[PDB]
Amino acid sequence: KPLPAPLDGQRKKRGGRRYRKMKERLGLTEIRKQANRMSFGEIEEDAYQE
Amino acid sequence: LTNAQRSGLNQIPNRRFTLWWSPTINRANVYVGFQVQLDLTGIFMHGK
Amino acid sequence: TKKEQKKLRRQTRREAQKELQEKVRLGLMPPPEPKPTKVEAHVRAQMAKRQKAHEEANAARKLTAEQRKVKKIKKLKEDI
Amino acid sequence: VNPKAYPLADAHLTKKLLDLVQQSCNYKQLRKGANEATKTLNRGISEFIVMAADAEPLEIILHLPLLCEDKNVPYVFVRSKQALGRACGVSRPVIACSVTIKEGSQLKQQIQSIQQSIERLLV
Amino acid sequence: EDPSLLEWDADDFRIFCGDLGNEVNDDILARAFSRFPSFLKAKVIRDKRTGKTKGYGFVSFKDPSDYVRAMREMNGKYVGSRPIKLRKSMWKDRNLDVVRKKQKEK
Amino acid sequence: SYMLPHLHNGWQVDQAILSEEDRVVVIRFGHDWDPTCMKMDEVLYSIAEKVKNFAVIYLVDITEVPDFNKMYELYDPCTVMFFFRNKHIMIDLGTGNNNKINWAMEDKQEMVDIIETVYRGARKGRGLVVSPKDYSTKYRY
Amino acid sequence: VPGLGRGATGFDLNDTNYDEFNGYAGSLFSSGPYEKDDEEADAIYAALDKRMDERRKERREQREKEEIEKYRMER
RNA sequence: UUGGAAAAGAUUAGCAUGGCCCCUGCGCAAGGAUGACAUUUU
Repeated sequence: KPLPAPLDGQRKKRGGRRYRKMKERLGLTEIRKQANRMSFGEIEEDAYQE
Repeated sequence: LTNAQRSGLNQIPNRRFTLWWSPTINRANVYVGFQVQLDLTGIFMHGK
Repeated sequence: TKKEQKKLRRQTRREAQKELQEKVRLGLMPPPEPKPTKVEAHVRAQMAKRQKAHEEANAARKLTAEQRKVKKIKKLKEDI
Repeated sequence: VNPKAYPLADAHLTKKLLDLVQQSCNYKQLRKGANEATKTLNRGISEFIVMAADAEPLEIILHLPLLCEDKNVPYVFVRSKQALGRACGVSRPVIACSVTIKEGSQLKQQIQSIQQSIERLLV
Repeated sequence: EDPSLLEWDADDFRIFCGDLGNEVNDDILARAFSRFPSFLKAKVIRDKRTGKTKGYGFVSFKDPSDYVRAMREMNGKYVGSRPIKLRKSMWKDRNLDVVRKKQKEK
Repeated sequence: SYMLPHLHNGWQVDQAILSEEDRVVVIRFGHDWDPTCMKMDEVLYSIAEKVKNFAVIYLVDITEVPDFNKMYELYDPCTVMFFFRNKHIMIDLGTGNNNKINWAMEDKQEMVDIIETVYRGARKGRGLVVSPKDYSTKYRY
Repeated sequence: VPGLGRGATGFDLNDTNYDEFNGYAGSLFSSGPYEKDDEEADAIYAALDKRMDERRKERREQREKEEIEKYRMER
């Protein structure tokens, strides 16, 4: 089967209900704080462990 | 998302890196001038 | 088969929702009814309207007084 | 049809037969399949067996008349397996169905009338 | 209250097309919708003192049966140089938002 | 000897560009016996039915169709130009000119992403899109 | 109709035709005046070039025949 | 009140219709058990 034509979404224009479950599957309520951050000044780990 | 969109989404941190180190990368000592002023903006961009 | 009953019902209902939204799209009527004492007093009058419309759709199509009689007759009177 | 398919239900009788088989599918009195009809004939819980004359080869259900003579059960052949299969609530062709006895179920009068009618067909 | 809304109405239905190319479409839109539903009136909003097109346009159709097929077929259809986007006309004038404000408090 | 279709005069090329309303007309301007055009046509053939939902690929001989030589500046062995709805889609590849490809890329995924970029930026309306890679350096290490 | 009938505008000189010595392939002439005396003249000049290549013609053409034969024999 | 000079429309989110199931009511189809002492209306 060929690649689908790369159209974007029309879009999600309605919200809540099904759509919160649609994101609760995979893009759910994350930490949204101190897991997506790097903390500019400090080094919290040992320096080049990565 | 498409392979090209995944490529661009992974080049986003290169954008924030380049914008971060812009005052020392976009100077005239670093790239000898072919000083192109940015359009409708007073920024000169030494080097493409 | 029961899967075909589900498919036939769901496609008849899909064209029913499609033609009701079609009649909204033409603009004949505003859309139907979507569903501290004042707000649920409004929605109490509207759910009274909703239960009343259910009793209206049961009030017509009711086998009034003698359609029961003719259907009991065509049940009991065979084709001798 | 097949001459060994005997007795063969005519159109009015097979309409009543398929409606009774449909009602027995609804009332869970129906066992579809030649092996399940063979089982409910062996267990003696079968009211009557319908079969399909357009089963190729026919002999994969022609043991069922003999079982219906060793169990005293009425048997009758419907014209085609596709109509019988749809009358069992499945889209696949079913060649042999067993309408079975249940505890005082409401189809017993219809089943008795169809039993008296399809024991008139073998004549 | 602009004195120009009264040229389409005969209790007929208006489709709203927007995202249209401002370099053209003055009568291109009429040309495209013309096959559907016999001579009709279709305007394009080109604002004055400039001669520039503001985007959107209003095509008034005779039937809401005609409207559904027209809308479904010409949604995103290449017209002049931008794909048209289609919605239903607002016409939120005085005599309906007075009714809307009266329906707010009820 | 390709399974890709060929256009043999200026009318076939201009009507092949005007034929498509929702797909990128990918046109290779070059000669089939050229090694650069042979590798580029191998890349275009290996993706021709991948990108068929949003592109079409045409080969054009420069000797057979020489009228686009001056306007499109077809002076390199292969050029690959991209059109969408009669508009010539330029691409900032990093090569210095944006109008054509003008070399044979060996990665078929890079050609898929270039066509996909041209499609995304052309349905959005840009006449110039930016390639999702910089082809100024050959990235050999 | 030309390539302008597309509604197009620009934004054999191909590099396959180019060569760093000899310039572009293809001759500038071959049109414009070829006649009686032009044909007799290039008969004379082609005899002169053939005569100049008659110096080593046996050994050169023998070497070229042997080299293309063994080049087709090997690869 | 009067005179006058001057993104090719995005993203995030809530409700409802939609799906499903149970039950109730109505209908459609088939049932089940039972109770009752041609002359005159032009």
